[PDB]
Amino acid sequence: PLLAAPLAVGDTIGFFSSSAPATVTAKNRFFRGVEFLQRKGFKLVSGKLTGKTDFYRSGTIKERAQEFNELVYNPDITCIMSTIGGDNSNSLLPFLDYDAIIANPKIIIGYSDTTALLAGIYAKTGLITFYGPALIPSFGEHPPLVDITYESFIKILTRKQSGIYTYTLPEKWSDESINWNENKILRPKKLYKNNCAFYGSGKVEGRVIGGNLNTLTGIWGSEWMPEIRNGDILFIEDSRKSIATVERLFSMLKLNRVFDKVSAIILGKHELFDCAGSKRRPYEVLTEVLDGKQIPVLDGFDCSHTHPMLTLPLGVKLAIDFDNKNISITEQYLS
Amino acid sequence: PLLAAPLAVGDTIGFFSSSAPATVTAKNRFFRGVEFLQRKGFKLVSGKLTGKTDFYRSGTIKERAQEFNELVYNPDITCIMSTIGGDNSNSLLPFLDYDAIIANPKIIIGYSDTTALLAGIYAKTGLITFYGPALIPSFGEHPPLVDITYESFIKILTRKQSGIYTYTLPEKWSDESINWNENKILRPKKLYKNNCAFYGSGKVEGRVIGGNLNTLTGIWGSEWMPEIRNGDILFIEDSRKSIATVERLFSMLKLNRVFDKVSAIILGKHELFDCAGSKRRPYEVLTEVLDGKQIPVLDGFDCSHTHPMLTLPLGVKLAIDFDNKNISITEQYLS
Ligand SMILES: Nc1ncnc2c1ncn2[C@@H]1O[C@H](COS(=O)(=O)NC(=O)[C@@H](N)CCC(=O)O)[C@@H](O)[C@H]1O
Ligand SMILES: Nc1ncnc2c1ncn2[C@@H]1O[C@H](COS(=O)(=O)NC(=O)[C@@H](N)CCC(=O)O)[C@@H](O)[C@H]1O
Repeated sequence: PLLAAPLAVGDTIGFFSSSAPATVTAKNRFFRGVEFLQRKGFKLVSGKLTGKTDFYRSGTIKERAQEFNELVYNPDITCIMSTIGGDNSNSLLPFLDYDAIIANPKIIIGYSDTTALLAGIYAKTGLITFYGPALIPSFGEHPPLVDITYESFIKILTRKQSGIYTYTLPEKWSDESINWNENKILRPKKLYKNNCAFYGSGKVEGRVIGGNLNTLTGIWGSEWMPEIRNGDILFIEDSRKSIATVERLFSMLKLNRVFDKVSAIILGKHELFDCAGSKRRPYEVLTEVLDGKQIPVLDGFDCSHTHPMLTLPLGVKLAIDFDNKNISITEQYLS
Repeated sequence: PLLAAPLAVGDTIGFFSSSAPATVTAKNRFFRGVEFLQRKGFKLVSGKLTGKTDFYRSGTIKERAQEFNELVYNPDITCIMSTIGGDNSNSLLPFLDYDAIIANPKIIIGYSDTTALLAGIYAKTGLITFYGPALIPSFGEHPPLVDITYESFIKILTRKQSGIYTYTLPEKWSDESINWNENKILRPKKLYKNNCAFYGSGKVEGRVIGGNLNTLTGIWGSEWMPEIRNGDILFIEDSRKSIATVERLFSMLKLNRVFDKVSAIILGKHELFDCAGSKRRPYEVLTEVLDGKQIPVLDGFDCSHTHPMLTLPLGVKLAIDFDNKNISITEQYLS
């Protein structure tokens, strides 16, 4: 695969708004995120649509593609980071400068709607992109959880590429929709013990593919959707969905023969899942959809909309040890 | 194509709940729909999940598939009608008895989420199915709008298959979210003049394909999504969506090269579209996404979630005369 240069303390991070104009609509949280990374020693380059609004989005399709492309053209930038997701990143895909991405590989990082770009860029270029922090939701998070997010971010992107990397498990996590865009917290978030579960036995090693599942529907069937292959590990997460929507998306995967191919599934923790009073969890819904197909599942990986968030390279081999309850990166993902 | 026998007054209609359990949650409107069709002279057979609830759905995936299949097996049933949509019809697709459908073709009719079934059945069998009335939302509607819906339903399904059929445009329509499941009415719905627009010139004739666009994402890429071919007329409608979602869905189509194949697009009236203050309509968003592609568009066809609703056969040729501002069925769609 195509690999970007690793991150280092003091590097320049460029940010872009490929969908929701949250540098305006969540300006306080944005400023907190900016200050957080600056105090860590990073230099920041603001994308050209920072501070702009086109109602539900940061700008036109072409304006947003231009914003992203301009960061790719900047030789000083090591990391290109999403400000926030939304709904509309998939629009940009016909207009991204893929040749420039290949010529100037950089760390591309974000999550949620930005999945369209992460997956699309990988499909077109083979570049290993990252499911991880977006500036506003991830680094604008109040302490204590932001520190754990940062620890993963800096560890994954700066570590020496020697031997496997085994993930730490966050001690506590939260998904509460509070403390969003103000100077002070209203009150501390509920801190849940980590209830991540490893359903299965032995070790499964394979290329990880996926991201935000709802977002994948916007690129599905196109040349920008990476082909899922035999032996892949499917990584999927969703946010604030009804159980009805979760069944729909799982069945979509079933119909597409995804569950005939993959050797394991990683479910990211689902932020504020709405069970409609059924008290069922997404894993139970997946089990029904699977219809007896035995696939080992890591249920509740901390790489999703919940806090804290781990950083995950997409398109490289992972090993999930279901016996020892851990997950590792086993393939080089940066230069 | 595989063609069902035409409907006749006095025939038996079977109904099924492939997703939301609205025979329970909208019981008053359900009873109104039942009484409406019975008064017209139709006999009704209730699917086995009528009156059942599994929280967000009528029952398990397999039970819902069985409910539908049992109606196919009933020799007295000439029309199989959805009670209502939801989110979860796509789950049923691996379990529908397609061979039984081929062996005894019937009129299959519904809309919204039921698109998954209409499209899936067409993909597997070539049966001409119908985008049209569901028992609860369509026939549980209060007069006067229900009468116009019924007029189309009965005309399309009972008429002699000789010569083209040209649609009659409803004089007035509504999308107002009142008088749903209430026993009585305080006032009639606000009525709007029909603002259907024909953007283009000349005449376009091609096979119509599509349905509820959001629902199509649940079957996309699979063997149950009928292939869109050169010359097709794309029919798409959505309900209660944000402009953000609408851009995402239009861009999905663009990425899939759909706009390189279609001869025209029909946009169904979008029930309670949320423009996010932009004052933009779906057509304007489509125009941006198209990026200069000169595809003629029928904007605001009355075959969607708005009232009244016309009945449309899927998978047969239509002719849209953009100069004379009309739309016709030009291919035999019942035996
Ligand atoms: N006013 C508010 N109050 C408190 N939390 C808020 C918020 N606005 C955004 N958030 C939180 O910010 C996180 C990231 O938002 S985000 O990136 O735009 N999300 C997305 O793109 C995905 N929701 C799109 C995919 C989908 O679900 O269909 C989400 O986890 C979301 O919970
Ligand atoms: N409580 C309520 N008050 C007033 N109206 C209500 C209602 N519950 C349902 N409705 C109306 O019923 C109509 C049909 O509903 S329905 O078939 O389940 N819809 C669907 O399946 C599609 N919404 C799913 C596709 C999608 O948009 O993602 C929709 O037009 C909807 O407006």
